[PDB]
Amino acid sequence: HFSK
Amino acid sequence: PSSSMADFRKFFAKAKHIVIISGAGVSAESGVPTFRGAGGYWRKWQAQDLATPLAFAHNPSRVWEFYHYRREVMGSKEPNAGHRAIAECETRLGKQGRRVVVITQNIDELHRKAGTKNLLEIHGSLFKTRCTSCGVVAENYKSPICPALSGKGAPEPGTQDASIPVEKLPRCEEAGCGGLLRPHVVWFGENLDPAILEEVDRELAHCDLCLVVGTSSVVYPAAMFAPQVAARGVPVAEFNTETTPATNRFRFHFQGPCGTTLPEALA
Ligand SMILES: *Nc1ccc2c(C)cc(=O)oc2c1
Ligand SMILES: [Zn+2]
Repeated sequence: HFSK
Repeated sequence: PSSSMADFRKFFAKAKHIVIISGAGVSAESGVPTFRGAGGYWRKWQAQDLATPLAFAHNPSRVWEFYHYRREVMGSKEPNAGHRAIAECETRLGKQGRRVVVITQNIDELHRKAGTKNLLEIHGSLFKTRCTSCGVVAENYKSPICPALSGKGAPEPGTQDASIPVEKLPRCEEAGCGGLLRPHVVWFGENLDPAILEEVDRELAHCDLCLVVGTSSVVYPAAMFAPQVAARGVPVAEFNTETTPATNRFRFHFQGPCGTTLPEALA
């Protein structure tokens, strides 16, 4: 949920 | 950063090992939905809601519906002039003994569909599966990937969950496995494949020209790769739609749709  | 196409072309004419970092803009120019950023939703969710291990753990049917939709959408999408300029570059330079490699965060394979062979897909592919039990990675272009997903994944708000039982989601077909498949796509909170990263590092260590296309060199992923190249004194040329050259330290910045600038730059 946002962080790659 | 220089705007001179003629000056870029001089570097291009001499370059024996081009790295091309391809970001989301190249896919957006083909109309591929990314479900990220403003307005980009599937039902009531964005990718950050669904492309996560926890989402898959809690609702694998919903996550597979999402990826099923994105797989099927590709039947109506085509590579754009940017993909084609990049593939045609690889082909022409390859006959000259010169290397072109495309490092992409895109998972839709339009670079492959355009004819690119030297492709590093750092976020994986919509058209590969990975078995959550045995780890095998397989190509999979089946429409639909399993019978239970036929007609599912509709994107409209209000669409109810299909709530497919896990036994009827895509299963591993290795003899004696039967495990639940996931998309072979990097999710949020997940590691990149270290073997892919090793290959990326090798290309960046050896290239003599680096293009950043459809994204900015100061954000992920290009920010992980371009500084290594600039540190060696290798020219970096950016091709994106930002009227702001978000960087200096990079030699070139060409504003516009990649499908407008790259056919000229890579001719
Ligand atoms: N999301 C993610 C996870 C791991 C990464 C490594 C180890 C390097 C990199 O460049 O980007 C990564 C991104
Ligand atoms: Zn398996």
